[PDB]
Amino acid sequence: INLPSLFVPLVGLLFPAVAMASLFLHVEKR
Amino acid sequence: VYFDLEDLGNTTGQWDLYGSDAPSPYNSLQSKFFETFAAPFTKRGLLLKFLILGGGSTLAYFSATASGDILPIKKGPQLPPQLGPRLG
Amino acid sequence: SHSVKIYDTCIGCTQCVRACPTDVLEMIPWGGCKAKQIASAPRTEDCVGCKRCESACPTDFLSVRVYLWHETTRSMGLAY
Amino acid sequence: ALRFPRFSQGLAQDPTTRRIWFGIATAHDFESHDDITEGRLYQNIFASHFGQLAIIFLWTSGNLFHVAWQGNFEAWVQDPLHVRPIAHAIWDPHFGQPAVEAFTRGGALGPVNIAYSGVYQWWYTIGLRTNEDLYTGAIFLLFLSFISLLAGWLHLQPKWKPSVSWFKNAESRLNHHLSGLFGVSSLAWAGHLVHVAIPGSRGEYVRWNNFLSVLPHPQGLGPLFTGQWNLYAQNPDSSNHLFSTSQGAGTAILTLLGGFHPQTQSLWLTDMAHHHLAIAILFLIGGHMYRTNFGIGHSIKYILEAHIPPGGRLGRGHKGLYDTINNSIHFQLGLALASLGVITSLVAQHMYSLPAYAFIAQDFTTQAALYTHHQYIAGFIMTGAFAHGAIFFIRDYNPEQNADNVLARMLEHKEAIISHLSWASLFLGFHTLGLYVHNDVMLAFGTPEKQILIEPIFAQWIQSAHGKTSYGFDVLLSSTNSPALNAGRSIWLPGWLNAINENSNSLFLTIGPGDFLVHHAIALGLHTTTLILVKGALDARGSKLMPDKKDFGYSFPCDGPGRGGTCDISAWDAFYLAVFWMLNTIGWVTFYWHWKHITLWQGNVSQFNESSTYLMGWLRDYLWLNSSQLINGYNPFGMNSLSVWAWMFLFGHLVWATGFMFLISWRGYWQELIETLAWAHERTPLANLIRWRDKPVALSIVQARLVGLVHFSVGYIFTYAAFLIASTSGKFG
Amino acid sequence: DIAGLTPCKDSKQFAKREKQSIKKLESSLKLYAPDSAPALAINATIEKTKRRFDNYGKQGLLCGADGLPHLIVSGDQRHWGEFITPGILFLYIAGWIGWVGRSYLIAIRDDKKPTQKEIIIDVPLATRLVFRGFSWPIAAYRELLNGELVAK
Amino acid sequence: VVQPINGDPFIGSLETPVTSSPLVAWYLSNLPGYRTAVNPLLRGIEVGLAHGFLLVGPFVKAGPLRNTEIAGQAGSLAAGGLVVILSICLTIYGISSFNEGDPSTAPSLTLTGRKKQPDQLQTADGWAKFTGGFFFGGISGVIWAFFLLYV
Amino acid sequence: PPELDPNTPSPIFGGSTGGLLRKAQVEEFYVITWESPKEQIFEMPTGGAAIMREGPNLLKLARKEQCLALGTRLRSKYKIKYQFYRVFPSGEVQYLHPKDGVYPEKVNPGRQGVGVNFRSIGKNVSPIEVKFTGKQPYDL
Ligand code: CLA
Ligand code: CLA
Ligand code: CLA
Ligand code: CLA
Ligand code: CLA
Ligand code: CLA
Ligand code: CLA
Ligand SMILES: CC1=C(/C=C/C(C)=C/C=C/C(C)=C/C=C/C=C(C)/C=C/C=C(C)/C=C/C2=C(C)CCCC2(C)C)C(C)(C)CCC1
Ligand code: SF4
Repeated sequence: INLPSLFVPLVGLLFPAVAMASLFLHVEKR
Repeated sequence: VYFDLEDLGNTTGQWDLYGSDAPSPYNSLQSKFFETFAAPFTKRGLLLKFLILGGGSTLAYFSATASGDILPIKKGPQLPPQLGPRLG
Repeated sequence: SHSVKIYDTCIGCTQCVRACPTDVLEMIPWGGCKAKQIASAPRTEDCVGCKRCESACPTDFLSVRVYLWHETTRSMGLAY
Repeated sequence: ALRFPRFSQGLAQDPTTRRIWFGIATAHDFESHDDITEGRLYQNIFASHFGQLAIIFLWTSGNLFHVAWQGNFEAWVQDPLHVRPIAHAIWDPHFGQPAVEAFTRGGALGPVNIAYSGVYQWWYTIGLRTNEDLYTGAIFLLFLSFISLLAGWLHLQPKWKPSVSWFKNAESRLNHHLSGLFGVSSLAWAGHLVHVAIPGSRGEYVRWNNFLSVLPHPQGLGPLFTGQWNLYAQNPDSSNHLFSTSQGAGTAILTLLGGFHPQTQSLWLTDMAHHHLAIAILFLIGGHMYRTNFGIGHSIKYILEAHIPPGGRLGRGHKGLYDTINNSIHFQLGLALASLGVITSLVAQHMYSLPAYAFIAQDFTTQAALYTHHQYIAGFIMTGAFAHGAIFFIRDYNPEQNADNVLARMLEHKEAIISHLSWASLFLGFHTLGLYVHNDVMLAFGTPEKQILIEPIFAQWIQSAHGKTSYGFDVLLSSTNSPALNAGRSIWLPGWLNAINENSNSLFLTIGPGDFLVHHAIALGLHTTTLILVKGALDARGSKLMPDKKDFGYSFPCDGPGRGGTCDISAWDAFYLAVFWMLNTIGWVTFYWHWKHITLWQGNVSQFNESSTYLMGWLRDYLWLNSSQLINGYNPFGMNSLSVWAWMFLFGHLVWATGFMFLISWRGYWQELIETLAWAHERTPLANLIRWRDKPVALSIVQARLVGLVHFSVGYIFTYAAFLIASTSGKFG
Repeated sequence: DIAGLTPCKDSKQFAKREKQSIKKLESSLKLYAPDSAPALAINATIEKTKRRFDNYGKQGLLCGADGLPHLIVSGDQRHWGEFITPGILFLYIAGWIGWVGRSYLIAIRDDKKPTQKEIIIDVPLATRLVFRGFSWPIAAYRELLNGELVAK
Repeated sequence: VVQPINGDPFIGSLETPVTSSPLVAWYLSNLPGYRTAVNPLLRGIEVGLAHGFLLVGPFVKAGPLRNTEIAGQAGSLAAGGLVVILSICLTIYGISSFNEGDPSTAPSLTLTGRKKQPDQLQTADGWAKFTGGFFFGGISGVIWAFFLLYV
Repeated sequence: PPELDPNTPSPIFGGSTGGLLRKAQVEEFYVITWESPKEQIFEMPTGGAAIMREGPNLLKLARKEQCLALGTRLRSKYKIKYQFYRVFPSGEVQYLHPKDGVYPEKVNPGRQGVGVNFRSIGKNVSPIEVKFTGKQPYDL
């Protein structure tokens, strides 16, 4: 539990948010 | 006559619908408070570094220390587990 | 912008020009058919690609052909 | 060429949301990027294969890692028939306490998922025993994942970019792939079976630290080099051998016994070692066929050119085919997908009936998932094989350099080909459906003895030729004095005849009328799916309704409402249509596999033999009967470990049904609707302030066919997998 | 026997099925007066059930473990009534229909407006062609031998 | 009653008692988002104040701990968490929409048609200061509701 | 010599939700003009009925196709002549139709061929012959 409680929110909340924000700026750039 | 080449802004209706240029109606000293306390969050590049990392660390802390009284997934199983269908 | 092309089997009957909803096409003088005219596509940036023109064309194998291509706000027919 | 789709300025300049969608969808069609060359095309593909290898290795590495870290492999290997194998831990903060309890299974200390992939049986059979064994395996695959990315990157650097001429050296790649990729790998795999896997099965522990000091066979390599090869078969494991113990353990390393290890119900390791050694020798010899740098060998081009029947019935035979194939990557991938699709089905058919992995035969849910997983993979792969045949015909086919050869002659008589597939599909559909409907009516009217119930005599006669005695046909290996029976009596036939006549395994199951009907259903599906696909490929260049279709490419929305209407006229649309038929076909084959096995496992094949000859039987005694535990995985009274599958079961129904929206309603309806939302957004205060950077537009015609197809396929698969797993695991067959 | 089956005339499950079926109808039979129309009708079904089961037994049909007849279509000469024979009859009739159908399209193909006899049947013409079907094997084989059946 | 918008019948809108009435036009021109000549930073502070204060309600009273004693604290953290994520949406919206030199894309005309200075909210820095005020305002507004409800 | 564009009156219309949107302020828009012999009701291409004025008539529209649709209806039903233009946000005007003063249905000298291929369609090359060139078969 000491690691799943770290990686599950990281890969399921932080990484997708950081990825979705990254891709939003690349696709919108000109 | 709603067409004019010298005023293409009125021909296409580029009007501010409800924008009022009336001066600030706020407590002007509270303004000096809001203008100097909320100031470091007014750089979008730094704020994005802040919200991304601050939220990531905070989300990690709350989830790493969440007690069993809050999360059934950290409290864990309490009953004795039942066997499998083929004596599994 | 979509590509529109005319082939020399065209009999110059004008039916595609009349069908076109954005004035892409016109008749131009030609010596190749009895009607002595052929179609032409000088304004394909307004072409939306409805293919009303192909529907109009009488030639066995279309004399006017529309190749849908790069989309713009004109080809996509957007009013916004 | 300045925003998102850097490879398509045509799309970069699209002002609508369409730009983002198509940028994603076309990223891997290298041939259609701005300013591709032949060289860049090969080089991108080549590096893309290294990335695909890297993902495959990375994926296997995680599976190993998660089993070692969170699974019960070490308890499974000590009692393989009484431990549900664990896939990985679950950590979901949405769970309530009753979900935490229900999913806590195996010997685990928390909620876990049970693995239906069969990796425990696989890894155990080949020698893995300890969590450490698994860890260093994962690390090694992680290293291979990294190396694969290094070479991928490397070969995209100008110093290391391979030339087109190298990618087209066909003779050299074949020699190396046959003798090396196939042969040496098979030879080496036999080396692993002999050195690690077989000692493991005899209760010995051979690892890198000690394998140099232990003999695989007491006589060493002496017998190998003297030709006294029989010594290696001498003292085989007892038919009472207990797997992973020395009880009844022999010393043979290479055998030809046929049949099954009686306790594990899977093939003999010493048979599988002999098999990999034998085919290796054949691959190693075969990989010397083609000419390279040494002045011997064949020219594939010359071989093709020579194979033209004198008499002219194939026109110019195979002339030109070397460069037609060697210059078209869609041709190559078509052959690759076609061949891999056949052998993926072969894998599914052969693994359920001749399992290689100890204690997988009795893991019923695993056998069900494995068969179903490969038959669906095989189906998709087969549709791709024809889709790239179509793409070959449009992008790559040169009529003049193929003039009058066997490939051009296919186009010349496409109407003959297509209309006979049409005829064969019509025959099979009318009669198969007609026969089931007749039987249903007979059941409806209380007169089942008026069914039409044709015996699958041809297949039963084949089972008898194989030695099965169920039918009294007494042929070949079922005879008493056939030379076929006499020649193999001394070798593999004792173990084979035993297995084939044991009616509680899956080797050549007994078949009656129910097996007849659904096999013609299956032949209907194969014939109709290929009809769509062959018609799609052969008309891709042109039809009478669109004689210049090749000028429009593989996928285009249509050709407009003139000439009577032309929706779904492209070769891409024929593929799209065929996926429904492939999903139909695999559905029929997997329904059949599952229902035949679940009634086998339950001890009453007669439920299938009788209820399968009419379609109400399938609906009621297969789907409805076997849904009762699944739909109660949660109910107003609580939930249990079947809760996930009950939820995914409905999830699958929902995704599938959402697909219907994109498939039935078409674009123009939605574009006009979106316009009123553009208006509404630009007239709503506060929201006025916010503006989109991409103009909202309804999806493209083709896009919606795809999105609908994907929803349909996804829900199709998730619905059936949830049902398959829950129904089988809720009782263990 | 063939395919491990046994003759329906010797099959115990076949006999059981007839018995369970008659018992089912008799449960309904006992509701009605013996002269009544339903009694006669249910009795008519019962006799037909009995005729059917004896008929399948006397025709040589093989039965499976299920007690149901299973057809042997392999060619075996004891079972030509289960496929070969009704099949020859089907092909004879099917070819008759198709040969007559082609005769009519050919008869009208050179007419002025041919689609007019395709939506409004020229019944007199059809009564004259309907019996060309009797000999379609000979007529179709003859048009083949002299280039009339297929176009080049 | 129902007139063409600003007398132009070919602009894609109408002027109705809902779009432009004396009370409607007053309340909409008094919201912090339509204060076109005032500081965008102080707009966002009032916006964040009002929203973060509103967000505490639904999270606490409907969350998975709504019927426990850990209710007020969790939904408040969930309320601030919703403000954190929204501030990223506001930020990336500005990074993508406005550049460091572009002028305001706001209307430079009025309802009567005279030239005024555009709302600098619609600029890179004007947006950066607005979302900075929302974040500061939203966090303190979450706390202010958390202060009045469970302290 | 293309027509001019002043500030003529527009038809009588109560307004609708079908008219110009932000695209007109920022991209382009269109204006069609015409002369009618009398006041009369006609259907607006954006929905509803309007009354055209006798004599000069100006109408702003969001798309070119809306202009041609209204104009096509002016010739058929009302037998009046029409022109239209593309207006940019810089005030720049661009005459569009009828291009050379003559409707494109009727042949007119001075027009140069655009997009004419001097072959039958079925003579386009195969895609393989224009692969790795930037051309499609219909471009040669
Ligand atoms: C190879 C595929 C793979 C897959 C599908 C999973 C799946 C999972 N892992 Mg796992 N893991 C893997 C490899 C994998 N693992 C490897 C190689 C390691 C060692 C480095 C770990 C170490 C690890 C830990 C420590 C934990 C998980 C956990 C989990 C679970 C939650 C997701 C998560 O936190 O990921 C964590 C992911 C990582 C730590 C990253 C390592 C994996 C590689 C480097 C990234 C893969 C990228 C991916 C393939 C992109 C492909 C798409 C691309 C084409 C665009 C989930 C079941 C959690 C769990 O058990 O939940 C209960 C958890 O706590 N994983
Ligand atoms: C796969 C990743 C993932 C993970 C790890 C979570 C995790 C969680 N979800 Mg969930 N969720 C997900 C995906 C995920 N979600 C998706 C895809 C959906 C849409 C279908 C949802 C929809 C959903 C709903 C509708 C709800 C949850 C809720 C929850 C929380 C329930 C635990 C609890 O009882 O405490 C409850 C905890 C609180 C009330 C307060 C916790 C305060 C948080 C942890 C502080 C966050 C700080 C940080 C700044 C946030 C920004 C991070 C950013 C950088 C990425 C938990 C944090 C519940 C919830 O949080 O209640 C509001 C809830 O109601 N989820
Ligand atoms: C001995 C020399 C040698 C070897 C070992 C290889 C090996 C390979 N080459 Mg090759 N290559 C060679 C020489 C060699 N090459 C030469 C000389 C040339 C130039 C003439 C090339 C040019 C070349 C190109 C251009 C490409 C390759 C590619 C590949 C890879 C194919 C993908 C793959 O993993 O297939 C794996 C295949 C097998 C292991 C064979 C088995 C196939 C059957 C159907 C499967 C059997 C399944 C079996 C039952 C498994 C049991 C189940 C399992 C769960 C245990 C593979 C690594 C491709 C690649 O991916 O590049 C990175 C590629 O694009 N090669
Ligand atoms: C060796 C395998 C292989 C390879 C290398 C290729 C290579 C190619 N194919 Mg091909 N194909 C294959 C197998 C293969 N295919 C198979 C198995 C099929 C049957 C489905 C097809 C069917 C097919 C068609 C019909 C088409 C191609 C096309 C293409 C080309 C570009 C594809 C592209 O940009 O899409 C890139 C796609 C993406 C970046 C994302 C796609 C995502 C897919 C569509 C949905 C995934 C759903 C996913 C499971 C969701 C899960 C949900 C979750 C809840 C579980 C490229 C030459 C296209 C082309 O350009 O030809 C002219 C084309 O139209 N292929
Ligand atoms: C209850 C009995 C029954 C019923 C209702 C049907 C109904 C049907 N059958 Mg079937 N059939 C049956 C019994 C039955 N069959 C039996 C017992 C056999 C074994 C002989 C067959 C063998 C059979 C074949 C081989 C074919 C049919 C076909 C058909 C369909 C059209 C046939 C027709 O007359 O069109 C009217 C007739 C024509 C339009 C002329 C062309 C079709 C006929 C059959 C050609 C016959 C002459 C030709 C030389 C013989 C075939 C050569 C070879 C392939 C065997 C129709 C759905 C046809 C089909 O499925 O087409 C897709 C077809 O080809 N049936
Ligand atoms: C259960 C649904 C269903 C059914 C019955 C069919 C049936 C058929 N499809 Mg189809 N299809 C379906 C779903 C279905 N499809 C879906 C979901 C898709 C995806 C878009 C397609 C896409 C598709 C394509 C692309 C192709 C087919 C083809 C075929 C034919 C296959 C050959 C065959 O069986 O001949 C036998 C015919 C039948 C079984 C049809 C029913 C016959 C009826 C029952 C006889 C009626 C007799 C009775 C007197 C009628 C009384 C009615 C009264 C009102 C007068 C057949 C007409 C192929 C084809 O045309 O091959 C020639 C083909 O190319 N289908
Ligand atoms: C003169 C009648 C006639 C004849 C001789 C044939 C003959 C043939 N058809 Mg055709 N067909 C017909 C009518 C006919 N068809 C009609 C009406 C339809 C529309 C439903 C079709 C639709 C059809 C399809 C979709 C296919 C064939 C195919 C075929 C070939 C294989 C046999 C088969 O599949 O039968 C199939 C027969 C049917 C599906 C239905 C036809 C049955 C009708 C009832 C018979 C005609 C009755 C007609 C009204 C008689 C009036 C005569 C009277 C005035 C005297 C063969 C050339 C197949 C092929 O090309 O293989 C190479 C194929 O794929 N046909
Ligand atoms: C369109 C196209 C294409 C495609 C194609 C395809 C997709 C195909 C498929 C195909 C397939 C998919 C097929 C298959 C086949 C199979 C086979 C051919 C098999 C055979 C077999 C055999 C021969 C066997 C035998 C036996 C037995 C049975 C028993 C034991 C012994 C033995 C082994 C002898 C291509 C790419 C070319 C290109 C061009 C175009
Ligand atoms: S329609 Fe066909 S034929 Fe008539 S003018 Fe246009 S192109 Fe030439």
